[PDB]
Amino acid sequence: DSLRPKLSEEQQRIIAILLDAHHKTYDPTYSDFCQFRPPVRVNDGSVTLELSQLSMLPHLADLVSYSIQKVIGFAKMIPGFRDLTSEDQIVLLKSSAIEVIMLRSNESFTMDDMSWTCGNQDYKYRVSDVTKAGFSLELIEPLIKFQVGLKKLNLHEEEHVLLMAICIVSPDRPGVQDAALIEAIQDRLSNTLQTYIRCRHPPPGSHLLYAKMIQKLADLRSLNEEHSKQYRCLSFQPECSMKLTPLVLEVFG
Ligand SMILES: C=C1C[C@H](C[C@H](C)[C@H]2CC[C@H]3/C(=C/C=C4/C[C@@H](O)C[C@H](O)C4=C)CCC[C@]23C)OC1=O
Repeated sequence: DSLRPKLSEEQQRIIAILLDAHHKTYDPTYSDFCQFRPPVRVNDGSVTLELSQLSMLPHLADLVSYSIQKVIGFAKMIPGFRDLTSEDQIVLLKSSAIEVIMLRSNESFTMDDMSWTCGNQDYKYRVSDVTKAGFSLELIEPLIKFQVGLKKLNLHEEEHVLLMAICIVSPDRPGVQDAALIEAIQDRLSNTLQTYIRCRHPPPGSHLLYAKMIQKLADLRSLNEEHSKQYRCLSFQPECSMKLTPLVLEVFG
């Protein structure tokens, strides 16, 4: 019964535009990473110790910051995103930033050892490194769970970039002015994704794939909510702002 329409010239161009945007903002080699403040890993195996020193915070905070910059770059390249007001663009970016960081980090995350591998031993990030940055298991364990669930979806790069686009352009963000326009753009992307899936993804990973992708966006809200609680606690630590960046402070604070 179900129709499988072809991708329109506009939909074809949109996937092209997005893929191109991603390749310009995601370094698959991770060759900027050494320019960050060096990672420090102390003896831990204690939340008191974690907050006392916060050895991994300056590095991961630099990574997060770096990523946010790339997300901003990426969002500005989304078809229609430039049509929104500067005020709206900022709101959408700030409230999706952390979600899209988690979302994009999937390219680096490996099921081999349940870590984020960005080359080396220095740039292999485990749960223990994220605790060393002052974040509790209440956020991390379900992040890994989300990361794994997303890996087993086996998304095409075409699907992966369209999802990052849909994440950003969400009309149900707190603070949006022109929610009608944002929804209009999101719809154009959703339909491209729904079309792409139906006529470009082979079974048995094709059936019910869109519904699972929308669900991952709901999990991303939970994590966003959790990150907010944990960043707030983290901020209360004295001389912590210096371990962050002017951009991470503004976007998350
Ligand atoms: C300073 C932090 C750390 C924390 C970030 C959280 C816990 C997660 C989300 C994505 C994770 C990671 C992402 C890894 C990368 C590397 C590469 O894939 C680029 C991508 O943008 C990215 C962030 C690995 C460590 C913990 C991160 C930063 O929030 C903060 O404010």
